[PDB]
Amino acid sequence: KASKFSERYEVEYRTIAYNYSDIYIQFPNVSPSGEFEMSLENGNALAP
Amino acid sequence: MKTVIQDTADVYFKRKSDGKLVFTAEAQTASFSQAISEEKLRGGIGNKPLYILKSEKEINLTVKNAFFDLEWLAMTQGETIQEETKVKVFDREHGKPVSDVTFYNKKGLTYKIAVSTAVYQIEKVGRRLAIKASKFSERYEVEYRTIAYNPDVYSDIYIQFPNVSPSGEFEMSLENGNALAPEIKFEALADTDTDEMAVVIEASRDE
Amino acid sequence: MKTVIQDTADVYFKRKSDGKLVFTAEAQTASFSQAISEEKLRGGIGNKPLYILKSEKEINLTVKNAFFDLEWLAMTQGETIQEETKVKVIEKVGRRLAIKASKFSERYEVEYRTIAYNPDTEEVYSDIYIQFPNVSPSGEFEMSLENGNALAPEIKFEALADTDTDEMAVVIEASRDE
Amino acid sequence: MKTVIQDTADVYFKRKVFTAEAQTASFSQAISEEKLRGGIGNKPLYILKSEKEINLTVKNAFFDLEWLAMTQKVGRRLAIKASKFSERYEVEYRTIASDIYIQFPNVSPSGEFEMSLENGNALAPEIKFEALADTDTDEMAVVIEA
Amino acid sequence: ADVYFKRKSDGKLVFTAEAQTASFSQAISEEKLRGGIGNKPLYILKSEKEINLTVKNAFFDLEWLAMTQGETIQEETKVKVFDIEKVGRRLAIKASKFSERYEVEYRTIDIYIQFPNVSPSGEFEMSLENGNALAPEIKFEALADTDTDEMAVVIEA
Amino acid sequence: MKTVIQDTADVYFKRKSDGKLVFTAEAQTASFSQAISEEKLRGGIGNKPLYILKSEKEINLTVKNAFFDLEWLAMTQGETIQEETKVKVFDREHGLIVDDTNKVTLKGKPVSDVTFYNKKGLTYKIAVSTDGTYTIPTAFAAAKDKLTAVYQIEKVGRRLAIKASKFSERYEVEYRTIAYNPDTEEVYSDIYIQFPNVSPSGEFEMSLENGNALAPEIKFEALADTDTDEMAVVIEASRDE
Amino acid sequence: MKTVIQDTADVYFKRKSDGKLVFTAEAQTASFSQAISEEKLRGGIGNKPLYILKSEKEINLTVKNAFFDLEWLAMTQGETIQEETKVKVFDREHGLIVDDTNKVTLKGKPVSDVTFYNKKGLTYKIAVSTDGTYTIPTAFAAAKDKLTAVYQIEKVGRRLAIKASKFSERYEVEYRTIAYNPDTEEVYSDIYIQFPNVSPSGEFEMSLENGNALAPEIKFEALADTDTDEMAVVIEASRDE
Amino acid sequence: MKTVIQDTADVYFKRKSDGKLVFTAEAQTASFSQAISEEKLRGGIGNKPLYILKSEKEINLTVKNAFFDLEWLAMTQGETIQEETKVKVFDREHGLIVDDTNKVTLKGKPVSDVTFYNKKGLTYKIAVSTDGTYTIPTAFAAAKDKLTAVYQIEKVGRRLAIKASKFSERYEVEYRTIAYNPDTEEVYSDIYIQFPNVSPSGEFEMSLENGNALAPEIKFEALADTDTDEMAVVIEASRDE
Amino acid sequence: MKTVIQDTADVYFKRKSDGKLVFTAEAQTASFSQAISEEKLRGGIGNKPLYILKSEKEINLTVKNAFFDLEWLAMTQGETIQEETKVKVFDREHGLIVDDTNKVTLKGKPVSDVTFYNKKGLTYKIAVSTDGTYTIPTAFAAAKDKLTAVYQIEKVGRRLAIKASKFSERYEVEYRTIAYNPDTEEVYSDIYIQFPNVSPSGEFEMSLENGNALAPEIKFEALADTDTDEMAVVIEASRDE
Amino acid sequence: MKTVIQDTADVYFKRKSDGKLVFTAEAQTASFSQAISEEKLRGGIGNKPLYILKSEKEINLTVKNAFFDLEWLAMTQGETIQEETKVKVFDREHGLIVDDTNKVTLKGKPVSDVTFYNKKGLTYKIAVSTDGTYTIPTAFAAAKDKLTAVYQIEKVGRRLAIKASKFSERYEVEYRTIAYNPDTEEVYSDIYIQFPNVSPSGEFEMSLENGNALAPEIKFEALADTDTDEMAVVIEASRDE
Repeated sequence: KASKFSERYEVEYRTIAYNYSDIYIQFPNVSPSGEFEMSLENGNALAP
Repeated sequence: MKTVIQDTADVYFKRKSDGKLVFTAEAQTASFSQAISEEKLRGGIGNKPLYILKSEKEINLTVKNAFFDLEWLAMTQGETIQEETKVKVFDREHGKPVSDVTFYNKKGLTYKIAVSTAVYQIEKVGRRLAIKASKFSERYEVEYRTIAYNPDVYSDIYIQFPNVSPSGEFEMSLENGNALAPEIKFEALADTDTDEMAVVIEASRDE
Repeated sequence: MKTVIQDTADVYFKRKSDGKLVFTAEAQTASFSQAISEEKLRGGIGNKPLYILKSEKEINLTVKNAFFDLEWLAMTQGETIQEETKVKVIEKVGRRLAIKASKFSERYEVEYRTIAYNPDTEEVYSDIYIQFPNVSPSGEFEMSLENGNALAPEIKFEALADTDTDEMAVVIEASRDE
Repeated sequence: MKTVIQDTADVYFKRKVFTAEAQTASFSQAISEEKLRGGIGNKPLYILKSEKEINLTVKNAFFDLEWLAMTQKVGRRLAIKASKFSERYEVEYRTIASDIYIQFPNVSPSGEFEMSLENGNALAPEIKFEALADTDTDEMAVVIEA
Repeated sequence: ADVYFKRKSDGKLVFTAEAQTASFSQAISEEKLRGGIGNKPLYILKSEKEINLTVKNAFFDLEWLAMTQGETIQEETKVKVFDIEKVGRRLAIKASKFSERYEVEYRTIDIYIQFPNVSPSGEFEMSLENGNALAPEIKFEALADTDTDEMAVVIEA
Repeated sequence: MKTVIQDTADVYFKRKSDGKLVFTAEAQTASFSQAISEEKLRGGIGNKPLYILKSEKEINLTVKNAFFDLEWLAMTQGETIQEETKVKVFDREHGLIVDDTNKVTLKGKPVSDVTFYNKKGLTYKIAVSTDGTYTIPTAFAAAKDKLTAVYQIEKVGRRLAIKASKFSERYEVEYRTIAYNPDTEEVYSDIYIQFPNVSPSGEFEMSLENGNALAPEIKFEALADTDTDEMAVVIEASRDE
Repeated sequence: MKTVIQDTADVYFKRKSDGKLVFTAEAQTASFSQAISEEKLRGGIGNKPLYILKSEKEINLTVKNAFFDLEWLAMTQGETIQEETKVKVFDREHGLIVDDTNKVTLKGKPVSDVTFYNKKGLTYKIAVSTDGTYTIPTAFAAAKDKLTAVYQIEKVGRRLAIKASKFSERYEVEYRTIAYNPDTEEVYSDIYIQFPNVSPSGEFEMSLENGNALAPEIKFEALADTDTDEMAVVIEASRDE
Repeated sequence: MKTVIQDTADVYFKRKSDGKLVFTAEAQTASFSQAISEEKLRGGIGNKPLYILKSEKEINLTVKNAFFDLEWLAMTQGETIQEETKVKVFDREHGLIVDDTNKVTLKGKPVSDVTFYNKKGLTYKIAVSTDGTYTIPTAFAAAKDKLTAVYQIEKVGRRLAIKASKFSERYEVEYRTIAYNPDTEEVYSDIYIQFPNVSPSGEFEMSLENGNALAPEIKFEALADTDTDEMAVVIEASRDE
Repeated sequence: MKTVIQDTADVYFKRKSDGKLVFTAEAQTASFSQAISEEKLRGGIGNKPLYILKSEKEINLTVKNAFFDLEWLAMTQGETIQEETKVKVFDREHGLIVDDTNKVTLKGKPVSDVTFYNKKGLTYKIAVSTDGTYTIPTAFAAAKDKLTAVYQIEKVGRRLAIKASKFSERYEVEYRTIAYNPDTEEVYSDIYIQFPNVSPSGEFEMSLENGNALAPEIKFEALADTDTDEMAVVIEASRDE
Repeated sequence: MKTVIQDTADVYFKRKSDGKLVFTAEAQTASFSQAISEEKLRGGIGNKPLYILKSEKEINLTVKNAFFDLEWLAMTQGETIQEETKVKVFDREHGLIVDDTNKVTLKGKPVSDVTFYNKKGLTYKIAVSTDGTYTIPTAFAAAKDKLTAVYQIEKVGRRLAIKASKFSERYEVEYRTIAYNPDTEEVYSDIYIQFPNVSPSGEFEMSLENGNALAPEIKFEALADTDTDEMAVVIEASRDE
């Protein structure tokens, strides 16, 4: 559908110690931007 | 659950003016580029507030074929092929008067020959297409087809593009048989019935 | 018929004023592109569309050569060519040229050559020749000479329909070599 | 006619200097244009005349004080304070191929230069200075061959 | 090269480490004027003449990246962890208090580049995947000292 | 309530002498302007105004449509449309080749005269020939020379004659537009503007240029109603019906 | 120290007839201008200016909001707003199919004649029928054809009338804008501009075609105050008091 | 029938004196405007019944073409364009070097006094001598210095001037454009706009600015025909004949 | 000597009565103009005589600024600045207490707080409501809508008044700009403009748009000197001497 | 023959007083406009327009150059220019530091007065001294404070003044532009336009704006010559000839 959306989301990623205490990355309110690209290939893996 | 696609997508083009469904596709790659355009009205006072306005979405497609045929240029601007029509040609000789034969006087200068390396004309008639600056569009329909192999086949996906409007962007390089891979450009608009431009359909082999 | 065709091209240049047929040899790479313009009327209730108003059809020419030739920059800017001229280099005498603020005051013709085979038997099939109407110079030349790398001169061009036959391009699939 | 290069272009400077060996030398030209709108579409072409922009990209085999200062403990006294680009000069080229000589009358030394301080690689990226037309002969660039 | 920073507001010697790449690419924001006879070009002008600095390192420090954003380091702070609570060092992100001024000097092997009155910038970029390889990059802006009106000098020892 | 509009104005035209309701089209752009003028009387010391006034009001109406209609053009003046009638219009011929017999063949129907123009701008005139072939002196052009011709061709079609002597009748104009709420993003109301007893005024201008439409305009003069003494009415509706 | 202002001013009008302090809305622009009129006096040889009787110092007002409101036009012309007024307005119906019996049904409630148009164009006025089904002439169109209906229906809403009389109400305009200190980056002062004894003149103008900068324009005129003789006044208000 | 048009229009001019139907040109922009005036009779307690009266309808013509034509200049100043005349025109000689003897020569052939401008900038007047070379004082400029010289040279070309003599003769103008079908887009009907009597009017504005064409503008004024008493004629017809 | 200028020029102001040197500042625009008028046709066979009257030659000044200065508008309208003067202003508040109590307790200043507002389309007018920290205003229920409030605030600061007080101050204006040699890219000369015996005008136009700079604008007129009969002087010199 | 131009012509001026020639330099934009008066003849039954009558042509001039100097600034004000004259100009001094002895040293040559401004904005007036040491008041400034000074200085240069009475002289104007071939784009011809017996008019306007040149424009007025009844001639060349 064309737009017709106002739903919010939350994201949370993480990494590890390349400085005992890993960098846990919390995120506040995240609004989708509407940029989804999934290109087909001719012998490569499909990643959304 | 889990699918991976590593094969080209087959397409079928049907003309919505005479019922001509053509181009059973054996392609090599496909394109799906899309974009969205929006506008916003500014506020006042201090830190300007926000007011929403109209927004639009755009979809762009490009089909690359293994083979090359004159129809790939004909369908961009709908014009009948002038098959068995007279042509005007002149090519080197490393038809004398029908070619306006020119002389080569070596070095870098030369002069003309009275019409009674040179240039001669072939006469094979054959197919001919003359491009004119008077053409708008021809109604078509686009439906994709891609089989998803299960990393465990898992599904067969067909992408339909109803209400597609032609938009021609063409570049050519045609000299000898190495690789051409013709490129096409095609635009779509919203449907008048269901207001849809593209759909993704998953399936299964156990049905 | 259905075949793949792409290689180096042979392109002539025909001047309208005099019988000039320069560049009767091979070129490094010759190709051209086509892009049509968009247009929309819009209006009425809200911003609904009413008409399309089809628009122009542009053609751009790309030509490259494996080497540098004096005539290419002689015809990108149509300046008069002089010989046996004393100039400061010490002093040397020879072919002289210069670029002024008003030049390329000429029109030319463009033709293409092709020798292609069938995609299965790999024997010559036809010579699809591309003919062009009167073309106008578009001088955007880029050169890069550092140390024995390459020359690859580049010349742009512009063209459109002719006065009476009003054709902006000619494509012909003929010369069946059988 | 048939030409080939197996050398490196040489650049000469004469203040209105630099008789040495360079590393890279290139330049580009671009002219803007607008399309005249004719009756019923566009039949009358009339490619309009506009600016003939010429830009230079020159870099020597090494980085020195004066080559960088061209754009604008005591030790060597060089610094940048304000507009100091103007220094009347002349550019002459030398490229045997018949030897190809290129000159740019009425140079206006300018510059928007880049640099980098890395863990290696090279130095002195390039010099990008501009030129203008002459008052008398209205010449901006000349190509000389012999 | 080796870079070290000093604060004019308070006496401290920090940032003393080995960097990977450094650049102070500038911008002139030039505009080209017109002398009209066949619209010939004449007397291009420049307006800004402003310099932007770049510096990067292959390590991450809690004190690092705290100059681009305005917030002090908080330690022994109670935070929520989703798998509980954890007590220790922490950092927040804000968009105010752009008032600190630093000093920039690069140890190049000897060319000394003195950069007085450098203004901090909040622009930073990263390119990392899962599992490490952060390598932060720091961007800085330079301003004239306004005493002798020097924003960029080049000195060789 | 503070409301924002987002659309054009619908135009309805009605003529007072009959019950016709032509031009129910959606139009493209509508606008109207109002100005106030008055005069006062002077007096004695200081040239202070005497505060005796003569005030009058007038309102101008402007509309714009993206389309063209013949009756829309005829709306301005007090004249009717004339149906299919024989008329005379000019025509041109291009790409004419003269044979070795200094003659040219014509594929048209000249009624008055045929004149030939050459590449050098020379002009030649000759009467219409029954057989369609014309004699050209060799001085004007030699054999195998390109030529062009211009003549007049009779045509049949509906006719309009703009007159500077006839003007009458009275009209009434109504407006319609949608109003958008700034919070719920929905049409809260709709606004109509009425101009009873509006006199048509002749100020017509259309531009025929290369590209883009013509957008013809018509101006109007509004007079107060003889009964209610009104020229305009502004009514705000609501979605409570 | 000095300051620079980039923000607009909150606009207030208070009626002078009664204690009506209203229009507490935010606009998108505001301005006022001051000009003088010179008459001079011819002198002679060419040094004409000798003595000038300069007078009539006047100040104009301008303000344009980013919202439309039926309340923000009554100051232009002295009148009230009539609510729940039964008014007749036009309407258009589309997609009206005709059966084989050449009849068309209507879902609306017409109060006058109904005009039907065929594919190309034709006027068919018919008196209102209570059944809602109207016969269609054979010459009008054939069966299985789409038609359109236009007629008039009553409506209820807030109606306001405009005349040329009763222009006596006076107002008081007060501005409010914030001043930014040039070298500390916070607010410094609040600037208020007041125009006592301002007379609203009528220069109404609007162009309703889309949502592109509606800007309802209201123009005012300042006049002499009785007991103070001060046309305008500006106030500097620092934030430290 | 209801259509949408956009195009240019070929415009023809035919002098009333002779049969000069020349200028079958392809212009760039053409337009015409019409306006009317009212001389109504209003008053106070008497004279109120105004008895509506119509007069003063004028036709204006605007023709814009993207090309330049000398006979278009001859169009509105009625005057025969004499060819092969002798006219002296100014010219500048640039890049002159001075020898040690301080005697410079000129490539051109001056007919008036020669003026040399140096780097500093001074004005010097000298006579014309048959030797082809001229001296220069040392104080004016030192040896081996560049000089600029300016002088007039007699040249041959066509001549036309503007005198204190107005226009001449009336002309026949006519427009010709096309119409596009709404849903089956194609050239539907040619539109012919005729004028029975028009007169030239002198209003010229050419800004010969580099990078753009001068785009000449010519304004015509129409008038009533003695027999038919017509302002303009509008022709439209489809292509089924 | 030939040169080009591309930048601004500082403005120097001095008073004739006393010796202040106010406004040694900079701006973005500072222009001055000469006005010439008259000239007649005086025809006869359409010929043109001398076409002059040779009088007037007025000089007008126009100076803007990049900052807002109270002394600047005080200077163009010479008056007295009232330091530490009480004034009245309006204010608003948005949200203090839940409205399901019919109890509102406004805070900050209680002087002349009246005329509350409804939240959709009405006027929640409390009429007079002045009371000591009142917490019981009833009016209408309006349970839980927004609240809304309008205040009147007394504050102190600078005060300026505008009136016809017959300004008669005389001034001196000096300019200073930098030239540029079109050959060596250096400032060749410094140009100064002298405007002795200049008086201020009464033109004051400014606007408060959404986002911009104020750029205040006042005009000055230069009168001929009583001794030298000069009003505009151009002086420039190079920095080589 | 059929051609257009897209280039700005060059300008040449000749003083008609005795022999002088002026402004042989390139310009950026040139223009000229031709206009005539308009009347109309009326009569007959029905007030039909029976004839068109208009005369008294007048032609204006316009030229724009991308360069500025006083030599052509004296074009509108024809007078001699005096060189090397003693004038008084202002000076701005910054970076003044006061020692611990509460005294400030001066660098410069003041002529009339020295004024001090503190950092906060307050202004101090002190008498002009010879040594350059000034005892600043303690309240105005203390030890180790940044000060600034402004004082008039003397300079020698070329000055130009505007007299109260006006003065103008007849001049000659010449244009020079080249035409382009219709199809092969060669320079077909050159175009020159001569305006004998013309005089300038005073409407100068220089905008001292930032970021770009002011591009001075000079306004001239054409006049009919009394010798052979002509005042505007345009000449085209022939590159073949």
